[PDB]
Amino acid sequence: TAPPDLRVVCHRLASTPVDSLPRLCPLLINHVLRCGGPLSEPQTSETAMLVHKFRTHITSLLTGKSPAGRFTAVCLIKAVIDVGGWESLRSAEPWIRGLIGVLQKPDPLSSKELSIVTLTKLYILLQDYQTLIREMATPTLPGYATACLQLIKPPASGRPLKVPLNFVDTVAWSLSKLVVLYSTTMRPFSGQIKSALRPYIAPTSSDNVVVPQSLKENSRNLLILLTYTAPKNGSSDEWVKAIRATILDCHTTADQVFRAVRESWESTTGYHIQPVNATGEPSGGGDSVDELPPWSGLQAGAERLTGLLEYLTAYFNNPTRAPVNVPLGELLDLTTRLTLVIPPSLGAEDSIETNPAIGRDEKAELWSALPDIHHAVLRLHCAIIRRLEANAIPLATDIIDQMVRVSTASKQLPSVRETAYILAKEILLLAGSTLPKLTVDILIPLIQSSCHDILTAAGHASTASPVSQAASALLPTFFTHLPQKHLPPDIRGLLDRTAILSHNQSAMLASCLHPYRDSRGRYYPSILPFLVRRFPRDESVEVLRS
Amino acid sequence: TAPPDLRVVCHRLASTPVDSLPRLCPLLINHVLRCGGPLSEPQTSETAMLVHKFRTHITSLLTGKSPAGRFTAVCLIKAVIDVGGWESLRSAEPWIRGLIGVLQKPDPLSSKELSIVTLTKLYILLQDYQTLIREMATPTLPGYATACLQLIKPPASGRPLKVPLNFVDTVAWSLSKLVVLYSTTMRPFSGQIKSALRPYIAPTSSDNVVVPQSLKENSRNLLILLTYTAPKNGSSDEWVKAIRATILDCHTTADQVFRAVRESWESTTGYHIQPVNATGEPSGGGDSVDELPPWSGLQAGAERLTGLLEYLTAYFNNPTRAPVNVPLGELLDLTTRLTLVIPPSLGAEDSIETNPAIGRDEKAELWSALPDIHHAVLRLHCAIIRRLEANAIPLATDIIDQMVRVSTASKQLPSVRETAYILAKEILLLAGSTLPKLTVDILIPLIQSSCHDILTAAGHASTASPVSQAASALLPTFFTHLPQKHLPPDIRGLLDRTAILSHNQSAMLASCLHPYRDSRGRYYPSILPFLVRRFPRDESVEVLRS
Amino acid sequence: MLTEEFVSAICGPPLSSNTAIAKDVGIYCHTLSPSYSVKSTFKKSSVPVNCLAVSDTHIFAGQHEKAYVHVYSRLRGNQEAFVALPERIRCLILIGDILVVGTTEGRLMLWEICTGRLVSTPARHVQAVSCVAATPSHVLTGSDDSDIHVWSLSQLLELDSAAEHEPLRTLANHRAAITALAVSPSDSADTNFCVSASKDKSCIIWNYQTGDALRTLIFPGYPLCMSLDPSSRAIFVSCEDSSLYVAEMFGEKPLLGPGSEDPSTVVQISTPFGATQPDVGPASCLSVSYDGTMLLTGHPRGQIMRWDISENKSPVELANLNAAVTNLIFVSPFLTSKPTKTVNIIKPSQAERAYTFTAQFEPMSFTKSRLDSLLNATGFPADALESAIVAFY
Amino acid sequence: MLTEEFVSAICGPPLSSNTAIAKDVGIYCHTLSPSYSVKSTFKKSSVPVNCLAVSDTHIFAGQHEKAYVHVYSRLRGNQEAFVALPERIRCLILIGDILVVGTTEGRLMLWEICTGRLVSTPARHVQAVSCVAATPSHVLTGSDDSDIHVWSLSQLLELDSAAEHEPLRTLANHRAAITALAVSPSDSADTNFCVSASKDKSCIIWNYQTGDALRTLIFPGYPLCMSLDPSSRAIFVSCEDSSLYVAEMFGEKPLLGPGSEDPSTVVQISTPFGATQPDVGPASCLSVSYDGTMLLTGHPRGQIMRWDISENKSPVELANLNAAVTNLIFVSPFLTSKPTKTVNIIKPSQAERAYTFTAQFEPMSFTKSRLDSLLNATGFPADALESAIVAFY
Repeated sequence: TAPPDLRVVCHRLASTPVDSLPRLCPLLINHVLRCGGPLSEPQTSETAMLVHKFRTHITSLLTGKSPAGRFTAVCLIKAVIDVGGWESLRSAEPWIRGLIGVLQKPDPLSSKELSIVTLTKLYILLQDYQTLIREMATPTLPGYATACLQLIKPPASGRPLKVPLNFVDTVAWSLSKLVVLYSTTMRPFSGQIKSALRPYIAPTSSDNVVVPQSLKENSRNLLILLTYTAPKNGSSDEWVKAIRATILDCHTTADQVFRAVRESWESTTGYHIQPVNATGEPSGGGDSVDELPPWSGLQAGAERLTGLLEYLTAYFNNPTRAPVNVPLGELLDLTTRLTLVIPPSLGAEDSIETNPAIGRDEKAELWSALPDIHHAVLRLHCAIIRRLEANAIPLATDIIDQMVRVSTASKQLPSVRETAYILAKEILLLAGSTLPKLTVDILIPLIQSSCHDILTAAGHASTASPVSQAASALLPTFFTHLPQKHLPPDIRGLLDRTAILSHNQSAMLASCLHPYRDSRGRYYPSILPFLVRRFPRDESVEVLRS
Repeated sequence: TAPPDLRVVCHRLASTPVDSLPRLCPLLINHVLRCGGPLSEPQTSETAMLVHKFRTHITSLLTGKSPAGRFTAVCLIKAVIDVGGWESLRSAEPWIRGLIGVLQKPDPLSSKELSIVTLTKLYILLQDYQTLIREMATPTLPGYATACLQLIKPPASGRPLKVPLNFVDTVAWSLSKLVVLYSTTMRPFSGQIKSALRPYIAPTSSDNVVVPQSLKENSRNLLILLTYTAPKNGSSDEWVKAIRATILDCHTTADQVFRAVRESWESTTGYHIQPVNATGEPSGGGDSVDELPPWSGLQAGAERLTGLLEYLTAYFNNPTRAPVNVPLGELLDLTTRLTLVIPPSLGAEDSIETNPAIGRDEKAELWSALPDIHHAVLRLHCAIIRRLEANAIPLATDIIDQMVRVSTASKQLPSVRETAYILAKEILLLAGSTLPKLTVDILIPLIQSSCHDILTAAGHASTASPVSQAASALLPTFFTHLPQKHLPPDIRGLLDRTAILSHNQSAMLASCLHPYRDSRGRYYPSILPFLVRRFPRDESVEVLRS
Repeated sequence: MLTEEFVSAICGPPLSSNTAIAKDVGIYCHTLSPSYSVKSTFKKSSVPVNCLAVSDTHIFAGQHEKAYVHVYSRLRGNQEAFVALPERIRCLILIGDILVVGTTEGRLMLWEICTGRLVSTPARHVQAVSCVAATPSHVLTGSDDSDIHVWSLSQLLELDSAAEHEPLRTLANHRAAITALAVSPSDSADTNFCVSASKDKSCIIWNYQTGDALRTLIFPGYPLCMSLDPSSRAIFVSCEDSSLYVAEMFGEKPLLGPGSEDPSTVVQISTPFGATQPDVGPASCLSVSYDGTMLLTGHPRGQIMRWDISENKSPVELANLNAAVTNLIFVSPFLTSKPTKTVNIIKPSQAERAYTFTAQFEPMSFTKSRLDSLLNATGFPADALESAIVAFY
Repeated sequence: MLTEEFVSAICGPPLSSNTAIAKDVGIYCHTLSPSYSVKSTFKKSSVPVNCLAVSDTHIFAGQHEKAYVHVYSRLRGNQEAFVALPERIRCLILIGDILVVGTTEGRLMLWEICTGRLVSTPARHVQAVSCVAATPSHVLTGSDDSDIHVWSLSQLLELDSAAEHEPLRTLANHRAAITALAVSPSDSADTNFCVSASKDKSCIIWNYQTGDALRTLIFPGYPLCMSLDPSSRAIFVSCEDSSLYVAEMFGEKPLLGPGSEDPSTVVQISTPFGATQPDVGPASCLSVSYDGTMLLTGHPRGQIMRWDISENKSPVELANLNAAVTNLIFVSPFLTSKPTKTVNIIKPSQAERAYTFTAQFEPMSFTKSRLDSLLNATGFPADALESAIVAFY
């Protein structure tokens, strides 16, 4: 006798009209995920008969002309490939051709997105078995890539995108997996993918279109992962050339951004700031393949610089096929150049050296636009730390100096402060324990700001805030990974009060495990009573009770 | 001199065309969030002049006929009320009338949603000051409620809903806050809100419309929070009557669901199972106000029972204005009745007593539909535990018996297992430490299943799964909050191996702090070397190093 | 950096006439930190030792030679209820929302404040239950028969049982009436301990789930009232000789731990932390503040005296209540979050009814949505705003 | 429940002829658990003691009386590189992706495997650096001048520093050449300790960041090689008298902790855990398995001996390599997750260039999207499927 789930599936597939099937898709998916075992059996028992009729119904739903039926078949194929295994993968070939045909046919775009996800899952699952790669993936894949590139190609000369940018995000997400898996098959399409993904790498205000963040992230991911398709093992060279071109593009945009301010910065690597015309607004970019789309205006230039910095972040986010040379010195010099330019404090506008030919409005726009560039620089430093781990220790002093200068210049923005807290946690986790006294002294205002934000959120000096959560995460690190001997007693008392009033178990525990010894050589009292009173039965106090 | 941000805001608002302003909204919002201080100043300096021009331009954008201008004004009003404080709140009255006018005008629905969010934030912020409540909130609020109820009212006799269900979700979310804040003003609209939210409480397959989960959750939340508007302090009585009516509705649907199975259950409270006609499919519901919409079919009845159980969960999720009587005995009897009916294992179909007049297909559909009802029961138990905390201790034995019976009946379903793990963690956190031997013995297969799921995810016996994450969270609780003396040595060894191979710090730490002593009266070796080798510098081992 | 408050209770007749104190008041509420003051008073109460329990909403008071419990509302500021119990009360405490009551007959009852159940155990103790302590998992009752019975909360509280209840364990190394009971905040089997004192001038630290006796201490006078420090590192003990004693369990020689001696050995504590002049009298109630640096004692002659544990200075008298002070309960300065609130109590009724729970449900943000993230964010989030602009065009 | 592997290294000429062992092999790879076997061998290597470092991808070997480092690839299975260093090498270890090398001249260098930098310190040690141990924050070098210099990694590794480097501290209580160095996994200032051994038959446990000497131990023979247990609870010490000694830091009387004596007092370890017959010889290299239950020793006569720490039985001989065994390094059975993989090394060049880092970036799921949640879920998630059906109609 068959399991109840399979015969329920057969009866509901036979009885239901095709147009109401998408509404019954959740229960059908639940039932077919339940009966994975009958489909896993290699192909008379009633179970095998019902499995054969079920697969016949799936094929008839897929091949038949009904958008509701095609949608239902897409969902059923996804669930069946999820639960069946090798036996379903053996017969998935007419299903693969059917899903590509669904993408070719004019259907609702959610059905196309689900077909894209199902085909991506099919290729990832077919990667295990080489014979099925030869039979299925290699012939069907160029047609799928052509069908996707047909959708996301911009006919911008005649008309704008009939495909929404979320669907472009979906296609870029699928191709990001497939360039990693099948490099040689996806190699002919790289020139088309680059031209399709050119506008979404660093959008500006002059582009006059709103680009979703996920579209930019997946566009950058796909252009970085396109180095896998480089012929004759040229992946690393293409990666190095691309990242160095991005660094040079950052520098050239930074020239036109910092036209208003005389720059004392001189390059370690050997970059030279070209003369910039004082007449007119800053401008740049171009229609060339190597150049990003043109921009005009100081805010658009700041947006382009921020997008280029996010592209450099996405370089460290994505993996590489072969070992690559990472120009840490060039990135360090670039970030030093961008962080050296700081906006004046109130009443200190005349202190900063500026070109007299620049108008006051451009100066005001530059002072407004600087913290976003600084925030992108700090996020780039965070990604560099996350990828390098212990190899980012030699950059710690320069990243500390940049972070202190940025957080001092833009102290009144909560977002810059939050990014500074997130960066400072990783900095102290790497190289905070062995810092000299002067580094601790310049780090002191950041500790004061973080404690003030935590106490403001707790209301002891209110609702939770992302800057408050970042500072609360930073708070145990000030005890664990900072030299207590370099801290003044006022800072330690502020840290202890912040830990107590914040009810932070980790910070209170870290203050208990790292006592502070002052000049008189006698330890201050521990905050253990507060920790045991607030968290009596927690696991950390249980470890203390060992 | 003015701050740069405010002058940039004024220049960009003056120069930009109105239709391109929604694309410039993110930078405008960032700049106006930057200059909160000039707007916070109580109202010649250039700062005050630019603030006055900025507010005048916001008012001109809002009152003028431009959907892009109205959208931009909505965003600017939200940010200005966020950063200005009392000085913006005292003048937000033409802004409040303008936002209600935006809701009345035919505009894009995202602008309407943003106006709804902005008006909700305005009312929540106006709640602090009583004079502004008398001047602003009380007159303007019935118009806003009428404008929302005009949108979400179904003209189902004439046409289906012109408004998408996500917008109905938005309106229900806003009214959920406003019934809590302003009970007396929102009191006349409760009869309309109930009629509008009737279809979304327990949708079935017979309704032939797909209801988003957030719509059901916020509909249940709003109908529970509508008890705040009860006159003459009648909130608690309405709450008790509503929850008891829901329990009776669960029982009446359970009769028509379990018509196929002879039930040995007898009620503690005094409910009696009415005779059910064996002929035809099960059916129920009605068009009455007290009754939920009609259903027909066993799967639709199971969906109705699941929706009613989720409604009972939402009862414990939402707060109450006054102390209420919670019928824990009736809910316990109802859950006992639903969990007593279990589907047979393979080869044991004839063991379960069934009515001979029922067809075999209906029996198959019932066996398929039982695990979802059981999962809803377990989620109801989780919500009851979460709300009651230590007051749920008397129900612990019955919830343990129900959980063991459900997880044994539906062992092959990962979702039922995941919900059982989540319930078991809370059960053991409440009353696991003092369990008798027989309860531990019946809990043993759940421990075996959780360890098997963790080891399958780790691959030592693969990608992370929600059932795997639930079992990994449950894993330290088996050491901390379960009697180790009642566990057999095989179960303890399996737990230790699972903790080691899972690389879970918390379970290894808990096994270190809770040693196992066998019948031979000497302790097993600890797993501390694995913990120190895998996590050398973590904080818990640092506490161990005290 | 904080304000700290405590609740006092007096008993008996007023000691001195013409002192201008109110004769009707029996319960006071004070502010210990920053400066001494009195917030509010409660009238018509006479509470013996160990019969006062304080929650965030209610104060429960056991009456002298009288089976009633007076329940006062801290929110409204008046007396809420006159609860009647079957037998006269020697001691009562409050765990969660359950009042645990010992009697002269030796019975134990648990009265659930919200549901109105009165779970009454058989009289396992031969004589009066003198002290009660509780955990989330166990309830420990010390009586006049020198037996400390350890009971499971889960077996007592659970519903469908009609059989008689039994204790899990009995700790009977004491040979006289149990005067005090204090329990460590740990509920784990290995790391927990309970500290008990008896009339035979003996104080035993037990592992109550295993039943073993970890440590034995001997005092020159029998212990009246006891309290552990918030770190669970020290014990403060008042005695009949008008003195306060401190015991460091992790000091030079640890009482408990790797450096401790054999559990069969006996440690004698003879150095007083402080002494009290006999016109003030031996301290009848003993409480420790939240920080643990500073301590409070109540005396039968009316004086409430503050001791500096860290400074080790002489005690200073806060006020003279002109009546025998029996209870001092500290209230935590920080407020905890509990998903329910007990506005009103439910009196115990023996009538058969369905199990009902009565409390006010509190806003706890259990329901989360993306619209809440839109609302609570300053301005609008970038991705949600981008989706809004895409939906607009 | 696991398989465990270790890497051996030999030195000198083959001891016995006609034993049919390969004469050209210098490095072996074995499987200790479940059963003894040999996976692969590496050719043409002669490694003295403390000159072998093993990573997941490469094996670095210092050559006897020769300034070159032979780098072998564990992935490809062959010799990768013949690295040339300025001075002859006494010892080298590997921390992260940095090879830390001590010399006969007393200098210390750090060679970054990925970037090719060679940071060379001034010769602070008067004579040869004999042992090197590492911390993620510090580097400890013991030399023949009895001074253990504690250095900061951050000051050595940083780019723009052109001044000469200096040690943070010098630990000089020893009066002879430092033979061995062990570092506790704790990196905190208060809880860390480093264990050092010298030729004056002394073994000092220090707190190297404070510079204090926590404990002093005296052995009958001077310590050759030392290894700490995985729990950091015991020390295993080999000596010149062909015996192995075990010292428990948290045993009956703790060497470190609350129950310990004064740090100026001296503890003498005189009871051998085991002894070795002199035809086998004293153990020259010492390693502890992942579980810590079993231990491995290498001997100058070729025998690799496995010791049962828990069982305390007689040692058994795994194999005779017919050459003096100088290094045994255990490889962790579980594989750790690292964002970068070092496929190839970069040889140190003194030429001026921009700072470049060379590694292969590994898939780490740093980029997360909702489409990934759609893909990895079995079937489709309920809310995403509901939104799909709404978008369909």
